Amino acid sequence: SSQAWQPGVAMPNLYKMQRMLLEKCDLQNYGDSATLPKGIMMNVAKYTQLCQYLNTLTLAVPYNMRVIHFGAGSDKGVAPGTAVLRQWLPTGTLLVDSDLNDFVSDADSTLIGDCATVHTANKWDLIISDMYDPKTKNVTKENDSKEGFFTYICGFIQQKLALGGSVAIKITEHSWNADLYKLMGHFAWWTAFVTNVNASSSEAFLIGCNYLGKPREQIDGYVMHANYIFWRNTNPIQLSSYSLFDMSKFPLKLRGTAVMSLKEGQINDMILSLLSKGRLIIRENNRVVISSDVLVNNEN
Amino acid sequence: AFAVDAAKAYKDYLASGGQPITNCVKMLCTHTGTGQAITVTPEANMDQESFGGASCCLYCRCHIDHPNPKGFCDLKGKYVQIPTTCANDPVGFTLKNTVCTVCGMWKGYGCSCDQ
Ligand SMILES: C[S@@+](CC[C@H](N)C(=O)[O-])C[C@H]1O[C@@H](n2cnc3c(N)ncnc32)[C@H](O)[C@@H]1O
Ligand SMILES: Cn1c(=O)c2c(ncn2C)n(C)c1=O
Ligand SMILES: [Cl-]
Ligand SMILES: [Zn+2]
Ligand SMILES: [Zn+2]
Repeated sequence: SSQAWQPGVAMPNLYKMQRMLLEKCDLQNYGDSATLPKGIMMNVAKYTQLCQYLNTLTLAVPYNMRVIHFGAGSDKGVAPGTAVLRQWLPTGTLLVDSDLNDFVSDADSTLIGDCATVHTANKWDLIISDMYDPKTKNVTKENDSKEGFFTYICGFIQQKLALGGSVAIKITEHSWNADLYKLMGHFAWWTAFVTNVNASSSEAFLIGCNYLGKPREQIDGYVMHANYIFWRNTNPIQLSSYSLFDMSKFPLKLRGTAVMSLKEGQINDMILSLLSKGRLIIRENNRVVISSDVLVNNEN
Repeated sequence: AFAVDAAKAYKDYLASGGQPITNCVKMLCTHTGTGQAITVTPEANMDQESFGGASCCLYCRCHIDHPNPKGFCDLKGKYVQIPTTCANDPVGFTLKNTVCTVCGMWKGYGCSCDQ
């Protein structure tokens, strides 16, 4: 109803609490397309609505903030999603992006290769992934938890997401991973968010808000994905571009959230409380250094 | 010494009736900004569209060296404001035109420093 003026729809808590079996996703409005503002690309609209939704959460936004964006390339050879993130993020935010295939970017640095080749010395305050392989969408085959770049992402979050940081990871009916849902239980809060411009797709962004580095909650990811699909199957979402027309409050507010370096033994329940509120980031504040492993071959 | 003249090839291509480079990344914004040419966030006014800078740069888009001697790019990582009447060819626009060093507007599309 009133959802049409939101940037999208977040999975209601009651669906998260169910124990559904996985079914096929059947969307009422499947194949319908939203009318986008003149000249505006789908992925600009989609990222704008994601960022508009992220504004309503308790993101930590420190000075010297660091954001990494996987799956940032497009078949057009540009990076629309990166351009939206850099618009949204406070000026000066360090933004790194990456994709399997070459593209031109507004990011401060871009790594081209399989995400599994990417390494960073530093931790990050926000990780965004739009990684997706359309080959996963096989409606004739059983829909099992996928590995591939999802395996990388789970490990990358546990190793390089600062405590207090957040993630938004694109999934679909067939592009999903059970450990990633389980890891959502390691954040203070989580949801699956559907953009209103793409409401007729099984796509969602799995958002983890304020990382705690340990389980607040034990989540069975197979069941949780079945719960997500059940939600999608029983709650048609009206396609809407309405929120794209109000950009007055779009920029993410630079909260200057505190950054502290702390050892695991120093993280007490008062620290955890601050992390949970978007009021603390734990990491060092040294140089951001990245690399991509390159496989060398001589075919002569 | 030989160097490819990409700016000339594109200007010649356009005058020849070639179709302008597409998929320049247009941003959503209020269109109540300053109207300056190249900014760190979208600054289109009601007469302009804002675009991601990299996608409007001929050298970025064609995968060729920038004419800056250090290979710096003026647009990448910034946003470029394009007159709505020229927004069909942002790359041509940024190539052919010049930013006033004083006021930051496009010479002839916002710069009033000569009046
Ligand atoms: C839907 S698209 C990204 C669209 C882009 N975000 C935009 O803003 O327009 C999916 C991307 O995920 C990338 N990617 C997919 N699988 C990957 C993998 N194993 N490793 C690295 N990148 C991958 C694809 O090359 C592809 O560009
Ligand atoms: C989400 N979704 C659908 O909703 C759908 C479909 N085929 C029919 N419908 C309804 N496919 C392939 C699909 O992915
Ligand atoms: Cl730690
Ligand atoms: Zn350039
Ligand atoms: Zn001037």
